[PDB]
Amino acid sequence: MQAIKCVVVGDGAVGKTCLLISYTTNAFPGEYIPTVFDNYSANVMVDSKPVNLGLWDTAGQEDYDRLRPLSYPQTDVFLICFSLVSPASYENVRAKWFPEVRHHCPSTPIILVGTKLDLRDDKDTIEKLKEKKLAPITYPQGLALAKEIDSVKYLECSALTQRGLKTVFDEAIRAVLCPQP
Amino acid sequence: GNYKPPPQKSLKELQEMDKDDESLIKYKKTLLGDGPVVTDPKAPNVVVTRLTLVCESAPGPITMDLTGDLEALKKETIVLKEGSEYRVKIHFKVNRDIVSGLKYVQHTYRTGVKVDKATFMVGSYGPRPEEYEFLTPVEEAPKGMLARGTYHNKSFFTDDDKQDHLSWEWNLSIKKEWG
Ligand SMILES: Nc1nc2c(ncn2[C@@H]2O[C@H](COP(=O)(O)OP(=O)(O)O)[C@@H](O)[C@H]2O)c(=O)[nH]1
Ligand SMILES: [Mg+2]
Repeated sequence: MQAIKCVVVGDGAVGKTCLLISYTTNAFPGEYIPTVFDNYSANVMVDSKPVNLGLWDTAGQEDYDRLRPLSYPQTDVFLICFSLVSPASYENVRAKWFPEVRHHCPSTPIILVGTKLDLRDDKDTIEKLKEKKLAPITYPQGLALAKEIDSVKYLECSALTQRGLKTVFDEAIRAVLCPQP
Repeated sequence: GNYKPPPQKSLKELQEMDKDDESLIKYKKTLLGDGPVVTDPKAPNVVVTRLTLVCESAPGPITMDLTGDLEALKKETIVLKEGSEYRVKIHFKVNRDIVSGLKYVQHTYRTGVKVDKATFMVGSYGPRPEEYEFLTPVEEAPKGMLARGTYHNKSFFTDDDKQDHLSWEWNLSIKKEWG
């Protein structure tokens, strides 16, 4: 019936692949993680609506700045990711990802996703960041970035525990089925 | 917000990087493909063959064959009904290298002077024999007796590397009805 293409972008190591593998296989990798997940389509139901969600992972490296955009054409919704325990990936959304996604696709909806939510409360993770004079991204900080890039929705999830993970893909779909002209 | 074109890289450099990474090899096969390096010698890298105006309410087709006589197009008039919804369909072929950020630019004139500028990003595409197609989101034509009239357009296809792939002229007339 309906076809929705979703592309996931963001810094390397933010959890793009694990997010897709965890969601599609229903299990977190935690062993061998390929640099990029292969393209798969999820047959989902969203209130009596038959949706075929095509998922696309991306190589975040600067070396592929020229190749990565080849997957952007015909994209219905983008998931721009940043790790909730990585302020650098958060600022990279401001300096790189949002400008890149908007340059190639000016009208396509964006969903800002905060990854690794399970680590925001992790004592060891928090202490390591504090050593470098850094702190995790709080909900208000993430929501503030979402407003700055005019995203359609701000969501936080964990591919490891799966908290809020399914919600991310349901919202990607609602961003297309219930837009704003 | 800012944005700047990434450094240039040949297809060779892209294929030779991380040559042992199994997932990146598949990634490249999905985006660039594998097998015979097919090219059409004696043809620029981009070649835009035709620009069509998808208008559901319009009687006959309103398209422009870009491989034909450009001088007749420069002198011809395409009629667009005021306030009607439409989408532009582009047909083009990427030949040898990757095209980064191919885009359409248009300079609109009326009474001999420039009154409007408009563009739309087509995207980045890899070289292949088969042509690509592209449709922009639905748009609505101008409405009102102030907007109704004949306009002279200067169009061109460029990219992130500022390479002119095509330039031509045509006329547009916005009227109360298709006639
Ligand atoms: N605690 C935790 N680690 C995660 C989560 N997601 C990915 N990771 C880890 O973060 C690193 C990067 O994961 P990956 O998905 O390959 O990153 P990508 O470069 O953005 O694709 C790996 O060590 C993962 O195990 C998560 O939700 N929670
Ligand atoms: Mg990855």
